Amino acid sequence: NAYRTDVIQALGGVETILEHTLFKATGFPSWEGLFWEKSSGFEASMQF
Amino acid sequence: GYAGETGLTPLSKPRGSIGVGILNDTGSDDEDPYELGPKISYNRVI
Amino acid sequence: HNHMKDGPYVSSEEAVAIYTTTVHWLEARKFSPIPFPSVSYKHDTKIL
Amino acid sequence: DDSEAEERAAYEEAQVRAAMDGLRG
Amino acid sequence: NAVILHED
Amino acid sequence: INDKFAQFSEALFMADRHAREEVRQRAMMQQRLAEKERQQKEEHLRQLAQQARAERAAAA
Amino acid sequence: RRWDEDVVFKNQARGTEDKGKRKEFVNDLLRSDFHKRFMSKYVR
Amino acid sequence: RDQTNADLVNLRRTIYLTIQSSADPEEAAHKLMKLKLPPGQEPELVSMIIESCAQEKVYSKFMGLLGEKFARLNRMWMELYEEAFTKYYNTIHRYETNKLRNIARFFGHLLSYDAIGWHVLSVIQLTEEETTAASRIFIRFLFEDIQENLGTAKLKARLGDEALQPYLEGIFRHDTRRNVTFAINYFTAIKMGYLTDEMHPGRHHGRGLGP
Amino acid sequence: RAFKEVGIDMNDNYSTINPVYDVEPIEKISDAYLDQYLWYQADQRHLFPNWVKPSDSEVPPLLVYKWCQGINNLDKVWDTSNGECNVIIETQLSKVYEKIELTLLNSLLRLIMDHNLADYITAKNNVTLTYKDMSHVNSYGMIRGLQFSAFVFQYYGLILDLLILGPQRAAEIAGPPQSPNDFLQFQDRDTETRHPIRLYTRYIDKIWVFLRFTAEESRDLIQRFLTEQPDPNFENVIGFKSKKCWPRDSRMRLMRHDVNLGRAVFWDLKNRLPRSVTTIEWDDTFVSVYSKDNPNLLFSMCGFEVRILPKCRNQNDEFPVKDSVWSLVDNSTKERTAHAFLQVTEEDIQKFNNRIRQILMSSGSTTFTKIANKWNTALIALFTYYREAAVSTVNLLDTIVKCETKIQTRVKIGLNSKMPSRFPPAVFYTPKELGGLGMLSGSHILIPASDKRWCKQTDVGITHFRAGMSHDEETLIPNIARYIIPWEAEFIDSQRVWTEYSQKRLEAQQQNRRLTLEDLEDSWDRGLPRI
Repeated sequence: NAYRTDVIQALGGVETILEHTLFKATGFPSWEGLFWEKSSGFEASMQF
Repeated sequence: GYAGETGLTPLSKPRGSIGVGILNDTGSDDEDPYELGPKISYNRVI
Repeated sequence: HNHMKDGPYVSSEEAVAIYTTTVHWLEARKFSPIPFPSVSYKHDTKIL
Repeated sequence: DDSEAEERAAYEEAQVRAAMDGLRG
Repeated sequence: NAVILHED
Repeated sequence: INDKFAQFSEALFMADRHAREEVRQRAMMQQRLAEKERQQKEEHLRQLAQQARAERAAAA
Repeated sequence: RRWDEDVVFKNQARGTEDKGKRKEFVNDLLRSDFHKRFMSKYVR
Repeated sequence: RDQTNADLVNLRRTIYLTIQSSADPEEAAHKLMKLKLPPGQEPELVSMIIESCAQEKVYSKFMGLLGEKFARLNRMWMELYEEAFTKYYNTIHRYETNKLRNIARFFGHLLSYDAIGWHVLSVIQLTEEETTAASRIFIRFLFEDIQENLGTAKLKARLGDEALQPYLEGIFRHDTRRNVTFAINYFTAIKMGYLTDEMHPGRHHGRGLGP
Repeated sequence: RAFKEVGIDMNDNYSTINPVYDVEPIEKISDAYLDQYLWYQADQRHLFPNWVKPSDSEVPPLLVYKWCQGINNLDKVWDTSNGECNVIIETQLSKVYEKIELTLLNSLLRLIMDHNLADYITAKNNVTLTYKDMSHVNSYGMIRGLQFSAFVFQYYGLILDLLILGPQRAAEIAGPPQSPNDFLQFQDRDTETRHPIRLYTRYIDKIWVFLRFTAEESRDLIQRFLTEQPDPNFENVIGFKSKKCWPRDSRMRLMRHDVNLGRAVFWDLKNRLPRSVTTIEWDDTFVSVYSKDNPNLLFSMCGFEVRILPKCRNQNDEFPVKDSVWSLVDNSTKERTAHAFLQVTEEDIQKFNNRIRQILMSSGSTTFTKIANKWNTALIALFTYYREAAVSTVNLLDTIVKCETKIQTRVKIGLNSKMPSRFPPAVFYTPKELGGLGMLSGSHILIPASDKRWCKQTDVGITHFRAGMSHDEETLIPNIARYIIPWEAEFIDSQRVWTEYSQKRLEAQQQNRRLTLEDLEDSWDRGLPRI
């Protein structure tokens, strides 16, 4: 588990990691309080 | 008045990821990447 | 098909010697043979 | 109960004899 | 009185 | 199929029976020694008991 | 005491090393020695 | 001034990420000495490497051989190593037992393989009042590890040297008999009784209270 | 007693293929129950002696460690004064599954257990195997895909172990039935010394046998071997077994006596096994001899290639002895006596490479996160099984770097392009919570400082912070191998903390009735059977 923390510390921190991405283009103020949905309703509707 | 044949039980048992697709998931080949196994419920004393 | 035609390759004296070796070893360790799983035999359900 | 305690003690003795294997005897 | 093995 | 199969099976069956017979004899032979040993120990205890009674004759 | 005297079988490898008298061609790629070597190497 | 002191935490982060990302106990030393440095933070490097050894759950020979590789360079790393040894000896009170085990295994690797000189051990003193249980188990682990690394005859030849005699007066006491008997009780308690051989109770007539 | 068709197919490991047997589900439930019952009753009735491996008490690296300790703890194992020799031979019992006679198997199974169970097992091994349009009845050999086949083969292999050792030596090694010996221990030194065969183990079908020869018995063995099979042209050295990965000085030349003793040991062991049952072939063998000439003991168990160097050979610094080295002790003098040097065998470097190749061929039509997940599983399995030997082995590190490169290249080819500037390490090695691929790394991947800056918008200005300006040093991607405790230290702490647990159990049962969960918090994640 500790690897996760260190690899964030290796990559320049959460601020740098998220500023590679479109995090600031989403209108989200802070990274805490977020989650990723594994699949949308369209994907689970078309699986079978 | 029949209690019946008793049934057994199975032996024990920044949030999320992008996902592996709904067809390429097959069955849950994305576990806890760090450690094996489902976490075990722990008794305090023996 | 070759085993059906050309017989058991383990000859009779070899099989007898192996059987008697197993017999002497098993009586030397005082091995109690495994019974059939009985009708009640509580541990059954846990094994199941 | 006593039966579950006996089987759990058998498990604990099994884990001990798996851990103590090679050094005392 | 000798057997013939399958690989031989 | 080859004839040897029959001979093969015959040997095992005879061997099996022979092994059982041997085991039984050895088993019963063992229990003879067992009961004999028990009798010997009992006899020794009886002798010791007599000596204890003799010591009781020394006690009174 | 000879150290190998309780051994059940003695001398089980006489004539096994005699293979190689003359390398012989069999016109059957399913029964040639190359196929047997190949399929014993791979199908484990 | 740097009250938040960001340069120190940046140096500590680079040393920690350099150690925690090598494989062999020579890659870490090679990158660590490849690292640039202001005129002095080598005490900080020694503090960070020993602290990173202490925070591990189980001791490994990797960081011990890393410390050995730094200790076979010039005199500055060596003298910093006995300064760190003395500092961790006198500042032992708040550290957990497993961390003390890691520190003792590291320093047993250092002393056992000639990484630092066999003369700092005069810091070790055997008295009732000035020794805590944490220092006591530190001493137990340290001599057990040196026993494991070298052996009985090697330690017998090491501690029996006459040139080491002024440096071992803090451990092998010969002046006050209560400390000697306390050393007897402990060295018989952890099976170091063969090392308690240079002493002699009967011929010491200075404390002859009993006939 | 009459059963259904059993499907058969092949599983492809790219170097070998193995048959996989698909059995009818209701018979699968019956066989699973029978399998569990037979293993439980065999354990309680003490069917299997200590050498029957894999036992439920060791991980395979602990098995290799215990084998090294059992080698090191023998009497005068590293002495060579009277010209004595040590021979360790590792070999694989060929065609044991193919050559099981089902009538003899039925008889031996009738010996150990009830005749109904034996009849069920033998009737279960005689089924029709079908693959597509091909179908045949299997009347010779055992089916390795039945649930209880593990127990049946361990019993048959126990009988083969009796045939190799002999009943007297097997009884001496296994110990008396009232108090059986532990793994690689004897009752006293007289029992250990009496026979040349000092150690023995069988992992399913691979036997490791360790023999100690005095001068006269070794001379008699070599004399018998050259009497039976003479070779006066020094052609015995052509085709012998020795490991090439060990360095140009650590491996020495093989003389007349060493090669002759190795071939004699192999021939004597081959003379014990009936070829109608099983055999050991010379190509599957590896024999190494410890003598006065070469002070090295070579073997390879469960994928660890182990070279043992006793410390009574480096008295004049013969060899460096500075690596990821298991340090072997003697249980008599309680001091360090030998060193074990670990490598990963090239066969298992190939197994890891073949696993990554399987990943890249089963997953062209899959997502990037699936590639990273499968890669993580493969890398974690490798590094948590091998630990020290993965770090020591150079070829394994090269293979790991190439396979990680192939995984990243598969992601790149997925996007469209293989352009290195387009892919910082932050794309791959970011944890999956932040949207990254979550790959774990086992390679030396430096991160340039251009990935350590960030912008922030405020009401009086916009701040473009550039962290790490005071350094000209790049921070490095954390190696996975620095987060996995090495095996030797883990075994040592396991022994120590289990002795501690027995201590607290003894002074706990003379007090409270149950041990709490506060006195064992320090001892929580310790022990190979974790506490």
